[PDB]
Amino acid sequence: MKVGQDKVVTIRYTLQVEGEVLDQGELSYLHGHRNLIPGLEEALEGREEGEAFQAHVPAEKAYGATGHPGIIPPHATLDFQVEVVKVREATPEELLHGHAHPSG
Ligand SMILES: C=CC[C@@H]1/C=C(\C)C[C@H](C)C[C@H](OC)[C@H]2O[C@@](O)(C(=O)C(=O)N3CCCC[C@H]3C(=O)O[C@H](/C(C)=C/[C@@H]3CC[C@@H](O)[C@H](OC)C3)[C@H](C)[C@@H](O)CC1=O)[C@H](C)C[C@@H]2OC
Ligand SMILES: [Cl-]
Ligand SMILES: [Zn+2]
Ligand SMILES: [Zn+2]
Repeated sequence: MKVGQDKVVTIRYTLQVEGEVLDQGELSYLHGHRNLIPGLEEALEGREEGEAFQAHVPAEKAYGATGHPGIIPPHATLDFQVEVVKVREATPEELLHGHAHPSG
């Protein structure tokens, strides 16, 4: 099923800024509830389970002028390599809380 509003989505990601890897990992989030930076949620819209893609997110849709000191510099364009690992419906409590819960 496709990534979209009220889906719980699991992604693997690599983050680069100016060709340097800053982070890599995996996470699950509830889509459409401001869990992620808006630029990456936009790029995730309608993606299929199993789909791999790249997203280049301008600072205005990420960490902006401030960045995130210690990780993301000011005015950084974020280059993401993403794999959509899993997509499922959110449970009632996930929807109430506005976040993802583990499955086990
Ligand atoms: C206690 C809470 C910690 C909780 C941490 C986790 C679940 C672990 C999760 C793997 C995050 C990583 O931890 C190793 C690490 O991922 C980064 O390195 C990174 O690659 C990144 O940019 N990602 C992660 C991959 C999805 C896109 C983006 C994101 O949207 O991330 C989201 C994010 C930071 C959004 C902010 C929220 C504040 C807004 O103001 C700001 O708006 C400008 C946008 C993350 C997922 C939050 O939803 C949840 C958290 O924060 C950040 C550079 C710093 C972040 O560590 C903190
Ligand atoms: Cl979440
Ligand atoms: Zn919702
Ligand atoms: Zn909860």
